[PDB]
Amino acid sequence: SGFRKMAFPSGKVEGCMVQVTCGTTTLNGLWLDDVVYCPRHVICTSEDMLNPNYEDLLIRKSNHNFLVQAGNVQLRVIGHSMQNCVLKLKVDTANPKTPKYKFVRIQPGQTFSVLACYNGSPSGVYQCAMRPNFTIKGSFLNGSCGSVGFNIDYDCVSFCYMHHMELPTGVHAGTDLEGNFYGPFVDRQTAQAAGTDTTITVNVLAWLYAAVINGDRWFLNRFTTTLNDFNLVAMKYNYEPLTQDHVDILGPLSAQTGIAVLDMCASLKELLQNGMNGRTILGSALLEDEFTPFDVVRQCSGVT
Amino acid sequence: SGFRKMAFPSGKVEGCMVQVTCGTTTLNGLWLDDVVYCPRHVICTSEDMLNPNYEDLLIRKSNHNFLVQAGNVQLRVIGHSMQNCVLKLKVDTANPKTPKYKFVRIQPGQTFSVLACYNGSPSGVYQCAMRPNFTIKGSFLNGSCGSVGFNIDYDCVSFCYMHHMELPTGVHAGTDLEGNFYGPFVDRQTAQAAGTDTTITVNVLAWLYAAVINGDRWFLNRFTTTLNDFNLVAMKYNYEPLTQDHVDILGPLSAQTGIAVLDMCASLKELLQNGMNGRTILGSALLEDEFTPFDVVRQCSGVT
Ligand SMILES: *CC(=O)N[C@H](C)c1cccc(Cl)c1
Ligand SMILES: *CC(=O)N[C@H](C)c1cccc(Cl)c1
Repeated sequence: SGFRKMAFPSGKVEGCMVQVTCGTTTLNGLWLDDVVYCPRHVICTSEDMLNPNYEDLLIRKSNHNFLVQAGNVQLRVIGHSMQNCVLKLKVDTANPKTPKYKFVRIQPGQTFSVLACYNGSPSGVYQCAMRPNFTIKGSFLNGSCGSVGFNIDYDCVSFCYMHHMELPTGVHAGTDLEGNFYGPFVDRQTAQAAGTDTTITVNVLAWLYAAVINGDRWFLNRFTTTLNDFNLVAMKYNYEPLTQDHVDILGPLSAQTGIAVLDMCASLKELLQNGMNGRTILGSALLEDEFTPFDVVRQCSGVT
Repeated sequence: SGFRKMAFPSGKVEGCMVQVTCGTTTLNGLWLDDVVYCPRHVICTSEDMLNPNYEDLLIRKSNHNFLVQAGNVQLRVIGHSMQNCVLKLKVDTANPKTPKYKFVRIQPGQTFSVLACYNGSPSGVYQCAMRPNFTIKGSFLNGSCGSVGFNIDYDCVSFCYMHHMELPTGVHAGTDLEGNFYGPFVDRQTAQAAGTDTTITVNVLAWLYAAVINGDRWFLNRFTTTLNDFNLVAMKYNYEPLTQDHVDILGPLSAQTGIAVLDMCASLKELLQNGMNGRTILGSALLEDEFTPFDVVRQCSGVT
């Protein structure tokens, strides 16, 4: 029992983190097999960041200009290519600690673990959600760029996020591992507003089922609702519209707890219309939306 | 920028987790050098748990009764001793992945990272505080026993917690790595209430300095207070009394932010007397007490 904002064990990813220096810019790279993946802005000076031509900037760079250090041993670069907003640096050595891995583009509302790094050294791990507006609310200082997000299915690490920049608003933007930004963002130090962020409705309901399983039930009410009725409320409170797909995905928690999905929606409806009344749910004074239905099942069954 | 409940990278500890089976009981062990540390209740049947004689129960057990498996390779046991509430199993092989490590007893209000394991397999990592009443609010299912808490200073892993049991209230109790329970708890399935838990005042103030650094300042007020005056409020709201030792430890955040400690206390005083007014601080709708002053400095400077 107990429910915690739980990250994946970060070992398999620690063994991949390297330092990439080009000119005077250092940031983090991901060494998998004989390739080091890093943000392409490693090639720029903070001056270039205002409107960089990455084609033109990269032409000035050779394999030998890219200094790749795993701990206290240098990797020899035999190839460099730009893919969207990442550089791939071919090294002559396959990383001996390469885990089973995939590159996956996550959907908004999905969660993943971030291993924050500085100079290719891990400092910490935390669990995130891809916001509906394709930002993440991370903890990322200067030199944190190239830090990756991931999920782990038994032995396989699915890389889903590489950290690129911090918006003026204090939120974080980055790419999948094929260098494609999540959201409308570009690797340039410019005006870039994120859209309206919504709350991830299916995650809040998931987290409400985690509460009931873990003893917190004060918010279970006598009421039910309809998808339609509940979505009028979700609209009013800038919550994602709930679909049958969201209902289907909540079935296991519905079945385990015996509380119909639309009954738990009715619970969420009253919580949104009436607030918490100074109470807490799983030690939170607001509605948590950064646990998926898969995250609640995993943590409420003990999957390693 | 951004502030997150951040765990230590768990790799160094993953490489230590083994499975320990005695009779039909499986739980997690910690393999460091040629010793596997685990909870002594591995030797019991859930029947024994009601009033176990561990001296008597352990006499019936031989080195060969302790089955120790690191992944898919068995460790040969050449010695067994009981120390307080842990067994130490001498194995014939030193763990090749033994990190630099110390055993440390933490003080209440200190934080650490927990690597939750099932059958010696890591499932997740999260950041905890030792509650003033020496409980922790973890996420620990059946078979989670032997899961360890830790801090990491560069390369050195300080082991501070081994998970033993879940109280009837849903909170968690365990030992240091010399097998001494934190709190008045015994490894027996009995009535055991925890004391009054308090809120860790110095941690809340620490977290308020993390807010100001990270942009959230709406709670800075025109007022100051005295240790004495503030402690009358702390009493009323079941907060730890604040000492000069707590003030000294907050100096770096006071200096970095230019906000005197007693001014931030005055901030906390009004927050306690007047609540949040439906607002949030670093995405929390209550006062967080599970970041230390050392935790705020580390995450607000980028220490790996
Ligand atoms: C990680 C980071 O923020 N790197 C530099 C400072 C940066 C600024 C603007 C845009 C981009 Cl992609 C990167
Ligand atoms: C981890 C755990 O809870 N193990 C068993 C179930 C247990 C019950 C009561 C007391 C103790 Cl020490 C352990």
